Amino acid sequence: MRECISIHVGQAGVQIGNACWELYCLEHGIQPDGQMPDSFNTFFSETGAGKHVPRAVFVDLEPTVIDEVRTGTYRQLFHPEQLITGKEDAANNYARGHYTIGKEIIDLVLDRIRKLADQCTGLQGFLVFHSFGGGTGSGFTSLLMERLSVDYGKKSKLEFSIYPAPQVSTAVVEPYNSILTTHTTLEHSDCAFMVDNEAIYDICRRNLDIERPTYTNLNRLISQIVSSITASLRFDGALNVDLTEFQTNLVPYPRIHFPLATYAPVISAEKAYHEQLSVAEITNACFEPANQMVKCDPRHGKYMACCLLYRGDVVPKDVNAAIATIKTKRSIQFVDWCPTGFKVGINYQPPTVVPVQRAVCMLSNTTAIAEAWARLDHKFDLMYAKRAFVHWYVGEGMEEGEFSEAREDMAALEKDYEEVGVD
Amino acid sequence: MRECISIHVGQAGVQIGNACWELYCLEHGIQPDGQMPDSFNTFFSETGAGKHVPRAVFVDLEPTVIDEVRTGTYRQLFHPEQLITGKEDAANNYARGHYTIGKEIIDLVLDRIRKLADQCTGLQGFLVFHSFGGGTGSGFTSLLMERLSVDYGKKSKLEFSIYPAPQVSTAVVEPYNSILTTHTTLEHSDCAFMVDNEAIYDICRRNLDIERPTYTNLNRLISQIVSSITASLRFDGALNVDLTEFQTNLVPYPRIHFPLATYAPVISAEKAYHEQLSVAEITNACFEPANQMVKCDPRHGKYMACCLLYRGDVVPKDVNAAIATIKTKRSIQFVDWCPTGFKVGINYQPPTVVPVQRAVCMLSNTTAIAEAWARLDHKFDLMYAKRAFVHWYVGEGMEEGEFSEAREDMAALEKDYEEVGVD
Amino acid sequence: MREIVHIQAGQCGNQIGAKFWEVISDEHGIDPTGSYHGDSDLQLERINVYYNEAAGNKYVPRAILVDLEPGTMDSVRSGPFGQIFRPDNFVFGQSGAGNNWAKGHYTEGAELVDSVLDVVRKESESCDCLQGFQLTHSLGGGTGSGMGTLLISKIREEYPDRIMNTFSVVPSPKVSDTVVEPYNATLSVHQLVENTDETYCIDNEALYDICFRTLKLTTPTYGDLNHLVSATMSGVTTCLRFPGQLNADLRKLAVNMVPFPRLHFFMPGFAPLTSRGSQQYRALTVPELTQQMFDAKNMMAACDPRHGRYLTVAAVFRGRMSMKEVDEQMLNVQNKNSSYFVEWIPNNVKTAVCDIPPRGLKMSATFIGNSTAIQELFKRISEQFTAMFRRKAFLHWYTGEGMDEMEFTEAESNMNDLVSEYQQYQDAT
Ligand SMILES: Nc1nc2c(ncn2[C@@H]2O[C@H](COP(=O)(O)CP(=O)(O)OP(=O)(O)O)[C@@H](O)[C@H]2O)c(=O)[nH]1
Ligand SMILES: Nc1nc2c(ncn2[C@@H]2O[C@H](COP(=O)(O)OP(=O)(O)OP(=O)(O)O)[C@@H](O)[C@H]2O)c(=O)[nH]1
Ligand SMILES: Nc1nc2c(ncn2[C@@H]2O[C@H](COP(=O)(O)OP(=O)(O)OP(=O)(O)O)[C@@H](O)[C@H]2O)c(=O)[nH]1
Ligand SMILES: [Mg+2]
Ligand SMILES: [Mg+2]
Ligand SMILES: [Mg+2]
Repeated sequence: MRECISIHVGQAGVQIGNACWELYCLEHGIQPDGQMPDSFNTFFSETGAGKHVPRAVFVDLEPTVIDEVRTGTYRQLFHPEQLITGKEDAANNYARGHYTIGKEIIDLVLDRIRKLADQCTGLQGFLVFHSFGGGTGSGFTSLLMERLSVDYGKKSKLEFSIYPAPQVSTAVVEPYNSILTTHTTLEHSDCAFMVDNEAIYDICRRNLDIERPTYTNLNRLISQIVSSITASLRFDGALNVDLTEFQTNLVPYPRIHFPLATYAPVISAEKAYHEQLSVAEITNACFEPANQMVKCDPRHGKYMACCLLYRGDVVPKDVNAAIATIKTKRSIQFVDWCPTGFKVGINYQPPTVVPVQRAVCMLSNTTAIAEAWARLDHKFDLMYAKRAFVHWYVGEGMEEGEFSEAREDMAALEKDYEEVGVD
Repeated sequence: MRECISIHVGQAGVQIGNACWELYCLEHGIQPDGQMPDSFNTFFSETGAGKHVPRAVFVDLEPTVIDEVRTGTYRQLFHPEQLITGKEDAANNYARGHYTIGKEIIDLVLDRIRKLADQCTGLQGFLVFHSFGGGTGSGFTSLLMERLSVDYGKKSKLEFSIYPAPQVSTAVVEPYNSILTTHTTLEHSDCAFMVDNEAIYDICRRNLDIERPTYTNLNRLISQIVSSITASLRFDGALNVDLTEFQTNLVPYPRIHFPLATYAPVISAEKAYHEQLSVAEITNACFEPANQMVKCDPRHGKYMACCLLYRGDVVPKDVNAAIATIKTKRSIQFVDWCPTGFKVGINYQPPTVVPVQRAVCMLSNTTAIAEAWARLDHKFDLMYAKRAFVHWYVGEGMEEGEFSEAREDMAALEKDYEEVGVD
Repeated sequence: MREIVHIQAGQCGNQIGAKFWEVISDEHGIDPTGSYHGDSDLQLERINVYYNEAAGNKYVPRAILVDLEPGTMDSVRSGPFGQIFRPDNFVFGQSGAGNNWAKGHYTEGAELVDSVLDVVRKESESCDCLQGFQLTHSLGGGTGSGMGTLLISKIREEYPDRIMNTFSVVPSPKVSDTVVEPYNATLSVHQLVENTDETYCIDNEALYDICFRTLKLTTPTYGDLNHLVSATMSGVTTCLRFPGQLNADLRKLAVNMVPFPRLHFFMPGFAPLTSRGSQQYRALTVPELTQQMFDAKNMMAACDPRHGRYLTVAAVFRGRMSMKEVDEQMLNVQNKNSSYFVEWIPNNVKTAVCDIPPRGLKMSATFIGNSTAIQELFKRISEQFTAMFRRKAFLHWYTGEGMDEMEFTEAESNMNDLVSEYQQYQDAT
């Protein structure tokens, strides 16, 4: 009766969704053919025959990666009216994804939403797997979110996004993407989510015993996070926290909606022993700086709000002693005027494995993330100091002052976390 | 006890009838030899031996396409006194079909009607499959309908016709056909039916996964419509709507008798899954502009009356909620002074297949069709501004002012829908 | 006669009633189906007060189950004692309150309230004589906060004489399971102080403590967390359902205890409590049941009676027992803790003796306490309110529902009006 649809924008989001719906089919026992040999209306719908289809929309301006789903192993799962392709990519040009090509096939993707919104009645959240690296994953992202608040307005819109890395950075105009996309995702998204590529590597290198990771394995870490956020809807625990509450819990002021995800425990197969993984053991590893997936030191700021989504085998009194430890420390410290800073969620379902006992997803809306914007503002100034690459965005119809209008917009964003940090 | 005979005029109507009676034999299990290994008197009659013959009359002025029935696979089905051929065609000349050649073999075809009207006693409608493209399908059409209102007058006369396309237009004097035939089919036909070739292509291209259709496949779409209009006579549903009621339901004023047909759901074989095709799902696809078979946008006018002929597996309360949605929308809107604008018909017979669960035929007498006449009036003015091709119609005995008499006749036709549109 | 209609709300309070009606099932021999299997005929003599005897050897729980999402109603009906209820009475919404008080009280509270108030009317018409209404919910969630408090103001508009008791859990002192637990407390404080006749107040942390201090448990489940309140609620009306040497009911407990209508916020107490094997090595008699009550640790609300002053004391016993073994114990303990009480009441110990024990041990006692210790918890809660209010955070949700600061401020002032009055009689002696 309760639903939560998903949209995938750009090439980086599709390869996230290739591992996500790989995991969801293994959750409810679904085959790649939509077949299984109760309450799962959030991510699936039933046909007239005994087949289930995903509530997913795959958009791309280049026809490459969607053919990898249209010819891959997960081929028969998807409705061919969902698989939407373009012809010419934005090709790491935000003005092409926002003005040139994305304005043409915008009619088809938005029409597929209401075709999914017929059978949905408990519409409780949206999923937009979009990166800020590629132009298609960013230029279409701004055009998509404008119509939905015109469409729904009151319904929830969540973005499990990918943060551009401060050191290991692939493309060139990746600093140009973030400042331009700021005005959309601060005025439409109810709670955006930042994940950096860079912190994943040492988690793969040290904690997962494989120094040289693959992008197939980078998606496996985030796919476990997205499932355990939905662990209250898809199942039944003693304390089920639905997605309406998170945007009401984690948001003290309606502009501040940038937490970070933290999955724990992250172990290897050989290190599955030499440990016991009690509920007090693993939550201290959550607040370890080298276990999070965002390159931000949590002891460089203060926590505004914290959330903990447990699964597996959990007794709350045993967690009650675990939370009592973290308030009674000193290197871990909160925003002082928020003394009630925990949101606990327990599900009695084990964390499934993709080819352990319990697992924790930590969601901490903190002030440690605010330094990451300043590391990216420093990138954007010098490339705009030369007026470099202006003839591509202006070459694809964009105002020069639209950079400058969004330039001060980050300063009003940055002064928020600075103001909340002091008493 | 109830009957409905059929007449086929011109070459385009015969190839429609080649697929129609192909379908009817597959309905009641009839072989091509008139053989089957109850109540079907509407389209058939029984011989002394166990053979059934179609109530069809095939007229043509050229001997070509009738030999394709006289030598084809469906050869033994037809009475050779029904198969009527001419010698010289009208050859895309309306004045030849109306004055020159059609005046000679008019005696034979009209004599075959009363030979069929002996065994008929519940005569409830006529079927004239005539196109407006060819001269034989239009010139004979005017001469045929004049005698029948002299013959019967009170009996029903229906025309499942083919509308000439605004862009993909084959012949040259196709604008000359429509203005001349207007005075007959507005003064004899109880309810004419327009079907454009152009909207069929994208239905074949997108919705049927074959970008390059064949005329054998164009006839398959209309043949499903003609069957489900007769789905109340030939069978038994809980709400059987007979053909006397449609001309009384769909006609608010006796000149306005131009609805349009809409078959739905139109799916492909591979897209038979990834769907469930509930009775509320498919009726929204009926009012989709790209699913109808007439190139007219339904959101450019208002609906005067609507009809829905269901078959397959239908519960009316489940349809009662579906009709309640369409009145409670805004982009779909009626003529306001007609608040009772639905005619529902349910048959408990599945839509048969020609080499699914349910099917919908939608008949919507609307004001969106009135722009199609203005697109064809614009064609007819300039070709008459030069006085082009006057020496063929006057070359075959026709008044010049007979164009001009029918010229203002479209203006009195066009001002009807404009007057009904306002309150 | 004097039948009682049961209303639930929230998500915590439903699982308590999912255990509480199991307690009433074996306190009346009621099977999981709905039929009868008891042998003692004292059950059938007063069976009507918590059960409608339906047609054909049936018994249905006179209870109204209310949620705002179909999850918890599915969990009750699938697990134990779900088919015992009436399927007509599973009256629940589809949205979920979103852990917002204003969603449960203004927007979504107005929807399902009409479906409930007929069911309240249908039971109150069907009851021969009506005693009072009882409510089990949360003060931390959304559905337990707004939806339950919206009902009681409509019921006080209906019935002036009928009593009302809420077994509402206090928001937690130190652990913070709810992020907005002041915003679910303070907006719920104002409804409770107006038109609730008596109000039960249970801290979360002491319930963890009593399950760990006396019993010494390792893995306490909510089937054993919330079970202590289920025996507690049964001990309130256990003198009603059975005869005694000194009977009692919900009106006798009200007028004895509550000295002024703004001071009616109570604390429980239960005895005896043992371990699984450490159960015989103790003289489990009246003086052991005497001194097990009056200590600080037995209170399910975490408060020190040493840091406060009592006003009145009720005590409900179960099982057959003598009197001077009780009465002198119920007299002398006022003299050893002499300065902890208040001056202006002689013999503030209300005694109640039923003649039916629990299904189990031979004798049992239920303590109902009233003291000035609870107001010191609210000064933390008023601090927890103002800490999230001196920056004026979390307002745009309530602004999106529509509410001025004065409704927050006067309820905080009315919370301080509770502060100004429990301190007033504490300062007096
Ligand atoms: N002693 C118990 N406390 C509980 C239990 N479940 C939740 N809680 C507490 O109750 C509070 C949450 O309230 P609820 O469980 O009633 C949530 P509710 O349906 O009322 O509203 P929503 O937030 O809209 O879901 C919070 O303080 C929890 O710590 C339980 O089984 N026992
Ligand atoms: N999360 C994630 N990010 C990836 C992966 N592979 C590449 N990326 C990042 O994705 C960004 C590139 O975005 P893309 O989605 O591939 O490009 P696009 O949006 O389709 O736009 P164009 O390809 O420029 O037309 C870079 O920052 C890459 O580091 C992956 O497997 N997972
Ligand atoms: N419905 C339908 N129309 C067709 C088909 N093939 C051609 N047409 C249309 O039919 C029209 C031509 O009419 P015809 O019936 O072939 O010609 P006719 O009436 O016999 O007259 P002449 O051939 O000129 O002597 C044109 O508008 C064609 O586009 C077909 O398979 N189905
Ligand atoms: Mg790409
Ligand atoms: Mg022809
Ligand atoms: Mg709840």
